[PDB]
Amino acid sequence: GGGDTSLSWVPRSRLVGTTWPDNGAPIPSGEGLERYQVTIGPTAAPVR
Amino acid sequence: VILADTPAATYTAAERAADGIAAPFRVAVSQISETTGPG
Amino acid sequence: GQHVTHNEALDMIDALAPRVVLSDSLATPPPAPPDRSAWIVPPGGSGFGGAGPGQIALRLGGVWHAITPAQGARWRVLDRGAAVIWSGTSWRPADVALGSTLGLATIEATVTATGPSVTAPALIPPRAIVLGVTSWTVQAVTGATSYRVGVPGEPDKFGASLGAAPGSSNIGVVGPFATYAPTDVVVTAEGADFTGGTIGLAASVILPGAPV
Amino acid sequence: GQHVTHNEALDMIDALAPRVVLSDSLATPPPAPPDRSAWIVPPGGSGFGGAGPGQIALRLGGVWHAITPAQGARWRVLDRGAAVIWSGTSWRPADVALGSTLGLATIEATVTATGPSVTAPALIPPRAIVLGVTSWTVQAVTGATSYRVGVPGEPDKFGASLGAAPGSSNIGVVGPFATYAPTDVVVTAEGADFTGGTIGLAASVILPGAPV
Amino acid sequence: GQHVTHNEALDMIDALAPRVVLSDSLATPPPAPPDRSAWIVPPGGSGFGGAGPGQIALRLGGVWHAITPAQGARWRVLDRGAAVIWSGTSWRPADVALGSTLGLATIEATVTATGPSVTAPALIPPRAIVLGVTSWTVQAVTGATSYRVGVPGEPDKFGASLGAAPGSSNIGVVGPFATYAPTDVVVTAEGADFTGGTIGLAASVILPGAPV
Repeated sequence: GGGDTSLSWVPRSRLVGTTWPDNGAPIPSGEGLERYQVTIGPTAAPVR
Repeated sequence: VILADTPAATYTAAERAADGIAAPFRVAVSQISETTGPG
Repeated sequence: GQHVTHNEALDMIDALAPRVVLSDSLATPPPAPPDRSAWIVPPGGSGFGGAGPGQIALRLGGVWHAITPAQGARWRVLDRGAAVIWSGTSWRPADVALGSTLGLATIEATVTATGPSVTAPALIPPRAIVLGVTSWTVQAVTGATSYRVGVPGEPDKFGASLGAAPGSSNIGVVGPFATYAPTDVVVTAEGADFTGGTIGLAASVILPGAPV
Repeated sequence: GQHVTHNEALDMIDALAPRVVLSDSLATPPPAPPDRSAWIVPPGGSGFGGAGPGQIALRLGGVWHAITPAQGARWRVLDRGAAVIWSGTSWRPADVALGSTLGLATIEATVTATGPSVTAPALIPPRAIVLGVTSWTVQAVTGATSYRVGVPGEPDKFGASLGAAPGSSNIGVVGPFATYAPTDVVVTAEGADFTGGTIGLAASVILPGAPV
Repeated sequence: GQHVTHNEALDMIDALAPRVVLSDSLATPPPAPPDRSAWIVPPGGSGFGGAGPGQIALRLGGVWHAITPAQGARWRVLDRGAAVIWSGTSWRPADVALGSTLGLATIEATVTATGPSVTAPALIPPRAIVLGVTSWTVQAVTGATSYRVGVPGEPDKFGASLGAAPGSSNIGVVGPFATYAPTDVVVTAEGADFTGGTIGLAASVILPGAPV
C-alpha cells in the first residue's frame, strides 16, 4: 500500500550452487556481498 | 536449552522458577555449530 | 521446507486440485473471496486479477493468485452450477446446476431367481429419475431363454427379451422416459425357467433437483 | 532439497495430480508429448512410453516415462472427451469432446409470488435443454400449499407438487422431457394464493454446440 | 530429502487429490482398508475415523489421515457409486451410476455432402440415450438450402431443417425423445443438391453401459 512495494530476495551463492536446504541444514552463503537490482517494469532503465 | 554464539550465557531466575534448575547444576557443553551441526 | 514452504506446496495443492470457482464475472474481484477458493476473473476483468484475465484468482492468505488454466482444466462454476472444463484455448462448459445434485442410493441386488417369474425388490424412490435399468446375471439361469425385466404387469418397460445366460449383462436404458415414480422391476421370463440362477439388478437411481 | 530438486518434486506432483490426458489409442504416442502432459496408453500400447499398456505416457526432459495410473485419480480422456477414472485394473469410463458442448447458462430470476400464480421470469431460450427448474422459497408464501412450477400450460408436467414452505429449495426436474424448445415456466400455487411469498427460480439452460 | 520425505509428499498428493473414496457409509472405517485408500467418515460416525465426520480419513499403512476435503475435489463413493464432491463447505452428490455409469459417446461424424443425400456414420451405441445431435457445416454446401439431419428414411427426426451455410453449428436436437436403440444418422439436402459441401456432427449419446 502507498506504492511502497517490497521485493524479497533469497540470496543465492555461486560457489555452493543453487543449494537447497537438505537434512534440516540451512543453505550456506560464502558469496560475500551481493546486491540484487530491481528493474522497473514500465521503464528499461529503472527510474528508481 | 541455550545455545549461544556468544561465550557468556547468564541464566535467569524466571527459567528456574518456571521449571526446575539446580543451583549447582552440572553443565555439559554440546558444541552446536552455526556453520554445520553439533560438534 | 524452508526454501519452498509446505504452505507454498499447500497453496499449490489447492490450485492444482479442481476447484469450485465463482464466476461472478465482476470486472473487479471481490475484496474478500473465500480463502482456498478460486474466484475466476472474467476475461477482460479490470483492476485486480489483472494478470491473465480469464484466469482463476485463488485467495490464499488474502492474496489472489491467478492460476493459468491448462488443457482440460476443470473448474466447477458455482454461480452457473456447471463444471467448466477449460479446454485450454477457452472455457468449455460441461453438459448438464441450480444447486440440484443428483443423489444416488445403491440398489444393486442379487435376486436369486426361482421359477420363471421372480420379483426384483428394487423399488424406485419416489421422485427419483431413473436414467436406465441395470441388468446382470450372476448365476446360471437354468432353462432360461429370455429376461422380462420390467414393471410388474408390464415387463416391456425394460427389455422384455433380454439374454438369459450365466453372466449375461443386459444393462440398458428404459427408453427415453425416466421413471420418477417408485416401481419394482419384476424379473419375469418368457417361458424361461429361472430356477437355479441369480440376477444382479440395479436401476440407476438418481434423485435430481435435490439441494446440495 | 539437494537430493530432490524443487523442480523434481514439481514434476512428480503434477504427474500424480489427476490430469485430463488424451487417449488417441495409437500404438505409438504423438511425437511431442508436452511437459506435464501425457498421452494415455491403451492396452497393447508400444514404443516410447509403451512401458505398461494401460498406463499414461508423459514426456518430461525428453524422456517419455509412463506414469503408473493411480486409482481414484481421474485421467479423463481428452481425445474422446470421455471421462475415465482409473479403476486400478481398467480405464473405467465415467460420464462424458466434439469441440462443442451442451453448455449451461442458468437464468436466475426471483419473482415475488403474487396473486394466485406468477409465470417465472427465467424464460428458457430456444434450443436450451432444461434439466430442472429451481423453486427456492425466499419468503413464506401466504396461503400457498405448493409451487407448481411447470412448462407453460402444464404446471403438473413436472414439479407439480413441491411444498411452498419458507426456506425450502423446491427444485423440480424435467427429466423424461428435456425441453430444448423455448418455454416460459409457469409457477402456480396449488389451488392457492401465491401472494406474500417470494420464489427464487433458476431454469437450467443447456445449449448444445456451445463453443469453447 | 530428510527435511521433507518423498513419502510425505507422495501421501499428501494422493490424499489431497480427488480420489474415489471407498466409504461404505459405516459408523466405523474398515479395520484394514487398502493403502492410500480414502474413506470419508459419515456423520454420526463412531468407532474410529480420526477425521471428523464429514472429513475424509485416508488409510496410509494403518494411519488414517484426518484430511479436510479439498474444495472442488470429487470424492466418488465406491459403494454408493455416487459422485460426492466437496464444495469446501458441504457434501454434494453430483450428477450420476448404479452399475451403469453413463458414457456420452462423442461421435464426430464427418460426411462430405454429396449427390442428394449422405448417411452419417454416427450409429447410436446400443442402448444409449441421445442428448443432442448437433450438426456443423465444415464447408459451405453448394446448392443445398439447409441440412436435413435425421435417422435414415426420415430427414425430419431431429433438426428437420437446419443450416447448410458454412461454419454453422445448427443443432438437430433429439430433445425430450432419445433413441436408445442403435440407429444411424442420415443427412439430406433441403429440396436441393447436397454436393459441394462438407458436414460435421456432434452426436452426444449417453449410455448407461458400464459397471461401477
